[PDB]
Amino acid sequence: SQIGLFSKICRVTIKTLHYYNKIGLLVPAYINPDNGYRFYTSDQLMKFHQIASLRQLGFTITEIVTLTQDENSCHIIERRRLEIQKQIRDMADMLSRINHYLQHKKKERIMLYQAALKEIPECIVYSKRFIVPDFSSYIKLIPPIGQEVMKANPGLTLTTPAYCFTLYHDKEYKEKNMDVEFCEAVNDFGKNEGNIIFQVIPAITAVTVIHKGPYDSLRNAYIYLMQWVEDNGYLLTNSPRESYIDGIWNKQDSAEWMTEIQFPVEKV
DNA sequence: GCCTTGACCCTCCCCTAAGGGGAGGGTTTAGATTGTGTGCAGTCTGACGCGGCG
DNA sequence: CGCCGCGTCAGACTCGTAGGAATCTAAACCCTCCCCTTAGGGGAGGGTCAAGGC
Ligand code: 118
Repeated sequence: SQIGLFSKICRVTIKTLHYYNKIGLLVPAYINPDNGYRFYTSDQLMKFHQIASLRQLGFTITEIVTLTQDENSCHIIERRRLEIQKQIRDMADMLSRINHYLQHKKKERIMLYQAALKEIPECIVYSKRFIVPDFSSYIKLIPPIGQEVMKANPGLTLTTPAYCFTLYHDKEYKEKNMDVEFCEAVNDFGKNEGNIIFQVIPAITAVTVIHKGPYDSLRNAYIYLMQWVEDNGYLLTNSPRESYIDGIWNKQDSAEWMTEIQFPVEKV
């Protein structure tokens, strides 16, 4: 049986048989020496059936080679099974994210706020945890901290890139009684003089949105991130962070400012 | 200023999985078939070499 | 060997623009080889950017 007849018996392409002969998965029963013509046999079909049976389970080709040439490989079927359930979990996550994306696109004609899930590494910060009378007043006590720390900690170099964020320890929304905590990432440890203390913040997987524009429409992004959290079955594991990437310090226009809100979450 | 130094940065080339697509090359093919197929040309005049007759 | 008619070969003005020539024609197989596909990774080779050190 030539390769054209075998490809019609097997209902597979000829190039598939060429590839399987090249890699050594399915070798023809007899190859004509002068022409090169591959000839196949029923005993090759009995093996192509096994190849197809394994390949329909999503096994990679090299896994199929290992399974059919070397027996007692029950660890490879377990690896493929665990990977299949992991991919199923990831696929359910992706499905929820794309359903949410369509309900939002069908909600507002322009999408102002995309949501991205990113992992934040561990870091060394100096932090001051304090009760703030108003969000407008929160901005006032930060530049005092910025000069005082550089005067009190000489040669202290902030990391690059600059991770300067806020920990919202409030489990509910309020305007005037915010128990907030100002953090700023630094390269190495230091002295803990004053109300400013040093600490490490654990690496977290967090869903983040970057808000461009003034600080009054941030409630939109928070409700959106909360909406994302309720829609996609995540649970808030830690306090939300507020990372100030660009602001009045690089650019004078207040509507081009940008900050990224991070929601530490786990899928539950 | 001349000279190193460590960190960055660029393009370019090759690699990934499982074949698809195509180019460019071989091979045979068993009713019987058995000799091509066009023109075209109104030149003249020298001049040379040769079959054939004497 | 000597001469006569026959076969053959070689020559024949310079400017612009138009300006070529146009028919006829396997198919089904197989092979190898080369490039292609994600979304980038890895490395070689070669440049470049601020630090300073004398
Ligand atoms: C210590 C030192 C600098 C800043 Sb800022 C800032 C950030 C958020 C809100 C208000 C101010 C900063 C600069 C670069 C990158 C990230 C943050 C800052 C710097 C100069 C002038 C005004 C503000 C804060 C603390």
